[PDB]
Amino acid sequence: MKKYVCTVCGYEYDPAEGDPDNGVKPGTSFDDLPADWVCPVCGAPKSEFEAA
Ligand SMILES: [Fe+3]
Repeated sequence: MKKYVCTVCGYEYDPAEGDPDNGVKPGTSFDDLPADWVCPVCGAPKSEFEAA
């Protein structure tokens, strides 16, 4: 349930919440996001998130 933060915009990916409108149900770990997922607030890539 390790949260990750976007280092562009500060958005926090929270595995307990997922990202439904991008097809990520609640409970999905950050490491299991789809290869094409990007930060939903700013568009940044997953390579620019850090553990939070
Ligand atoms: Fe972002």
